[PDB]
Amino acid sequence: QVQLVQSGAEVKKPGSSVKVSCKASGGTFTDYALSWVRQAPGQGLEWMGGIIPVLGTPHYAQKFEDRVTIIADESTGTVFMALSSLRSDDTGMYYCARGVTHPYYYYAMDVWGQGTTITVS
Amino acid sequence: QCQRETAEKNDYYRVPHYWDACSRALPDQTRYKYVEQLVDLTLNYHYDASHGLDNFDVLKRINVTEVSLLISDFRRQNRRGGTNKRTTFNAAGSLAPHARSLEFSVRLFAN
Amino acid sequence: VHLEESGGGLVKPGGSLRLSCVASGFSFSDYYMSWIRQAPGKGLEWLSYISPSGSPTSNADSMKGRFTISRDNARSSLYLQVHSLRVEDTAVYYCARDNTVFGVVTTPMDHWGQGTLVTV
Amino acid sequence: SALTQPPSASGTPGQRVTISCSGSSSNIGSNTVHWYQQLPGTAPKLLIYSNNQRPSGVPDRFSGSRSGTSASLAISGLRSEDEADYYCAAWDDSLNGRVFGTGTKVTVL
Amino acid sequence: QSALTQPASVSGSPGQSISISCTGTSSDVGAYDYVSWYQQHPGKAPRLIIYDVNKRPSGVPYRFSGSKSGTAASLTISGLQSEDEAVYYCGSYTSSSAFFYVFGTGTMVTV
Amino acid sequence: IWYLSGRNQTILQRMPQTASKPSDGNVQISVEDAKIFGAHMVPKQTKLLRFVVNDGTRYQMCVMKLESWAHVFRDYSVSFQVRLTFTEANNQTYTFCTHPNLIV
Amino acid sequence: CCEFINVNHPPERCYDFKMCNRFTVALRCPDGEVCYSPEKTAEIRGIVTTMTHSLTRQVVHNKLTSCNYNPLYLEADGRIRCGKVNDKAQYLLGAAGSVPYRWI
Repeated sequence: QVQLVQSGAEVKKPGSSVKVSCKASGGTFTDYALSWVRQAPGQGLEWMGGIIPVLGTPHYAQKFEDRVTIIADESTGTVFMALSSLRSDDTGMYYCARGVTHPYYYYAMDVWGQGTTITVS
Repeated sequence: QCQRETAEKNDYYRVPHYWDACSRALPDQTRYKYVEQLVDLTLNYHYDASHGLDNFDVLKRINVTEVSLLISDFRRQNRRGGTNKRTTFNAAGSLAPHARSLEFSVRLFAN
Repeated sequence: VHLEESGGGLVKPGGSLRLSCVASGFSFSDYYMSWIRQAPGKGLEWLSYISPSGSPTSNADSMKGRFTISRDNARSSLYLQVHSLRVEDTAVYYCARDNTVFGVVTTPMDHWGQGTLVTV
Repeated sequence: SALTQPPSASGTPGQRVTISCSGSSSNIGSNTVHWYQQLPGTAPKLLIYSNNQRPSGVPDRFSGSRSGTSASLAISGLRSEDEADYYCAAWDDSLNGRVFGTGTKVTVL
Repeated sequence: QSALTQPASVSGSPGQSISISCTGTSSDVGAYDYVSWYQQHPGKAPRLIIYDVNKRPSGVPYRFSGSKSGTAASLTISGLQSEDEAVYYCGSYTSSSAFFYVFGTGTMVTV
Repeated sequence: IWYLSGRNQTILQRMPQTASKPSDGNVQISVEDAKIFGAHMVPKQTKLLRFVVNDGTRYQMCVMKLESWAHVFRDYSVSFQVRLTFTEANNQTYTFCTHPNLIV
Repeated sequence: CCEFINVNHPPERCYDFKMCNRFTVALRCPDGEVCYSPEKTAEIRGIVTTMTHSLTRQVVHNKLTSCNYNPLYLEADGRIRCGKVNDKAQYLLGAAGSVPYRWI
């Protein structure tokens, strides 16, 4: 079974950048799709971006195009999040997510990480 | 062939694969160039494959539009390069709900 | 938005005079402007419009061949010229601004200017 | 003016006025109807710019309505400022042009 | 839409079956299918209980049952127990130019 | 120069011209070139290669399957048959790669 | 349908269109459902055609289910009918001139 392990919790001053890392295990890394889902404490889930490794084009949402950059470097099943211009609305619960049934197509959101907390105040 | 008389009587109902069955047939100077380029690409790939040096860069030159049009116009009529004594080249197309295949056979003779 | 017309008054029959309309508040040159004449007795009849940067469109089938609409998008101005000044052409004229969406007409005549009276 | 209207109508302060604009299948039956109001001595003002749509500034007591190749304009709660001239307009594809109505008189006593 | 239109909370009684609704647009749900559901207990990660429209993984209980009609989707939870008290979200693949996955607003099912 | 030994034999230069003409006579090659073609060619091979296509605001991932036979018969006649089929990468029906609905 | 019919500025990155009444089209765009209705019918196509390239094949197929993934023709008054091979390619939905493929 595919497992997902994220980084630790983070406190961020306003005007900083965050470098959230996610690792995976037990599955085909390149063929399947990975995504990042953020929820505020007073809000529901929100897909913000993702990547299918070795396709050349990570996918971004329109609310995150100018701040979120996704890197899928290293030979292991890791992925890296660089977000700039942190605000108070960026505080919340972040989840690494990945699909195991249908490759390449963002169809379902199968395995979930335990999540990280990014707190800006 | 295409039964054009009753294919488009109803403006909301179509039999499957109406478009390729009743498209315009390709011109000869285009179809034969497509066949020549496809034969050259597959032949160079197969020679490099039998040698073992998998030069897969020649498969990047295969055009999906050209091959799909060859399947579209070879589906209803099977063009052949048949000499009066023995056939030399022939081709056929296959259309499935889930697949789209192109077949051809080229035979050269020493007799 | 503002539309100011000029070029009317008392004109003798047989002549020709141009009615001008000046637009204000908006200068993107994407305006589907139109003209309407109204004879005394309170009757509105449509004359013509014009494309935002192109050709005019002809009159109705009541009468034709007498009215021309010109544009000066550098001045953002609209103009009407009559072929002949018949005595029935005494009327008050309105210029109206339509703003187009994707090249078709939406909001027909949501802004009308001050009418200009022509006596003949 | 190929659109046919009755010449005049009468009312009471606070009452309802129903204005009918009639045409054929070539003008209303294919294209929209817009109602314009002209107060006496002023430039005409747009009142309804679709089959049932009000612009910003027109009170909600003015209402447009549609029936086949004809249209209706209803004024609820008549006042003295509603005493104006009303003109229906629609595009005709056969004549290829905009066509207005004859004209209606709404008198409030 | 920016999110799938979903109720705020549904509070059905134990021992009964309850239905959670989800209305989306014809470019999100009902055109692409792939109507996925997610479960969140207050401290845990989200959990995929139903994928495609009706496919149910072996790791989630038998009681859940999902369906789609038109542009609407339903989840019938039969035999409510105390473990079901959770936030349930919907999700779908989209043709929207803004993003790729649509998430519902989440229903707080309190038993 | 084993790779360059049979690179430009007359069969591999004659077959593209044969497939592009309605007739190419009754004899085109010899027996030694047929033996060279029999020695230099595998009987059968199949490859799968992957290509993405842009469908609207989204994409579809698809597979070309290219399989080939090469043979030399008893009468020193050569043959080279190619089957090229298009498939959707997760077996979906009536897709863009199966049915592009082109217009020529 | 909408309650605000002609009040919106022209949108940019739309992805769906819908017919609610015989005169009003509803463009589903990232800013929401922007509605429009012209003075005339047989000009709805001038609005819809500006965003036809953003339509995916599933949305096209569910705009007319019984037509079996054949390209759709946009009528002048906004209606959808099944296309024919001699119809204009600019007013056809889902048909293509060149398949936008790319190799990995």
